[PDB]
Amino acid sequence: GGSVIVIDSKAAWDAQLAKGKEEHKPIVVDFTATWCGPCKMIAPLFETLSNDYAGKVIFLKVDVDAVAAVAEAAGITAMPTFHVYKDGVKADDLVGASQDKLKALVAKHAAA
Repeated sequence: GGSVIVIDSKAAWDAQLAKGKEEHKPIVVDFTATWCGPCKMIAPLFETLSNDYAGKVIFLKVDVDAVAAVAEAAGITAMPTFHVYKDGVKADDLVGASQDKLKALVAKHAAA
């Protein structure tokens, strides 16, 4: 929902990472699963933040069931896991469903 872009393939993943690098905009990614309780608790905030920061931060969703190869390359072991990507590469991460920590992560990387 919101301004979150759902990733459906490795090809789409690569293309979004490439666009964030060209646009010089940070990317925040939610690695998630619909069987995971904490994922369901935090997804509304991820969506709201995607609206609030639309234009400053790009928001992607990777369902680990839908794109296991992208989940594997990201080294995920618990969910939700949030990654920040800048200039094509992982810059930061945050594991778990803390609302304050997710807000702080987006603000940190949106201030540039």
